[PDB]
Amino acid sequence: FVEMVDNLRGKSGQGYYVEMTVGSPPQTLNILVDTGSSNFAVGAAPHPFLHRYYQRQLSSTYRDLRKGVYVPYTQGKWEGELGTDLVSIPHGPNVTVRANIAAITESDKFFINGSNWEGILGLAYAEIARPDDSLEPFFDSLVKQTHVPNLFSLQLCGAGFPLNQSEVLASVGGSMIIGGIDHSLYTGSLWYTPIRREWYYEVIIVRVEINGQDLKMDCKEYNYDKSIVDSGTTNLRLPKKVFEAAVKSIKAASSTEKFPDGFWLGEQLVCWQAGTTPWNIFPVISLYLMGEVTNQSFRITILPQQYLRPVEDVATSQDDCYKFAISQSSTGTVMGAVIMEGFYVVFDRARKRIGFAVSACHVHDEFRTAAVEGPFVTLDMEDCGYN
Ligand SMILES: COc1ccc(-c2nsc(C)c2C(=O)NC(=N)NCc2cc(Cl)c(N)c(Cl)c2)cc1
Repeated sequence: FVEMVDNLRGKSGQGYYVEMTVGSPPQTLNILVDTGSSNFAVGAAPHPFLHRYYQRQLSSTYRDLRKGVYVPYTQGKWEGELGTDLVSIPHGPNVTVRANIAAITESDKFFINGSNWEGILGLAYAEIARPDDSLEPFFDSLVKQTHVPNLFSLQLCGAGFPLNQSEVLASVGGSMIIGGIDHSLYTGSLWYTPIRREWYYEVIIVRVEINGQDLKMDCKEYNYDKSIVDSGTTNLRLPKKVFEAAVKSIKAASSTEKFPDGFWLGEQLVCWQAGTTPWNIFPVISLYLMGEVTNQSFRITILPQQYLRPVEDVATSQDDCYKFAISQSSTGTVMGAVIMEGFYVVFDRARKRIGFAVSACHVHDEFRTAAVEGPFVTLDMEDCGYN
């Protein structure tokens, strides 16, 4: 799948995007890859943060669905006008499909300054598409209209250090393989967790460790009210109760150095003299996921190189600075970009499962590596799910 290798650009904090064209003649747009929503939507009107937008009046193949759509979130929102048009992915499978497009006409805190994407590709299932599950998501259209296998896989590559405007534009941000698995993007084995329900990409976490120490919470808490793999979220987001126990435990493990409470709230950055980030003082985090074989689980291990997100210093000095990329969630566990950066992630929609393997581009040190390991004999995993 050489054509699709290196087709992504971007970073954790502003999202990873892929190049796409919409309309006739093809209008090129950069589109945020998002496994946590289900709408294909693009800027269709001038905006302070958009360099280009979809111009329906200039597409001969544009079709107006004569229907509005409103898509709100906690952090931002957009509203637009539904329609269909021809879509291709230049560095994807060699195909053109007719798919639904939401032409965005108003937005609040959706388009991020300097992110370089002009639209969003919701890769989740119909159930959570707006306005209703009737609006066929892009990937479903793709599978129906072509011979592309019902499968895609993501390696998001964090740099491990800040990237300026010029550098993020020039760097490879990773790969989205549409229709397959590329073996060069990972090392070791692929372990699969079942997709519990086809709405978000929902999984079940059965156990959490901080430096091997069991958080010893009741299973159900880790997936209250859900647990999802979410491309378009920056942080690892943890439910209120899990977040507090996690932070208490990370604070204890890193006790030899003290940090402002604003750091632990994900607000304030911490800096160290160039090259002196004390990675070793921070614990690894292990998340155990339900396996495919009954009574069997496996674990994914992330390093502080994952949960500490590189941000450029306030006065741009030589210092290495980071934000704590774990936040409180009021709507379940979100395995965001920072987690996904550790792993090659296979969204096997055909076999209703999600694959994890150690990423060939994950940031580590010489003493410690990210890990995907198993199996473990775990019981009653089914009732860690919320209902
Ligand atoms: C910053 O604080 C946050 C607060 C809540 C949740 C969150 N909790 S659960 C779940 C499924 C989500 C989720 O929305 N994931 C996703 N890709 N949403 C779409 C989207 C992408 C962008 Cl780039 C923008 N600007 C906007 Cl507004 C929406 C995520 C982040």
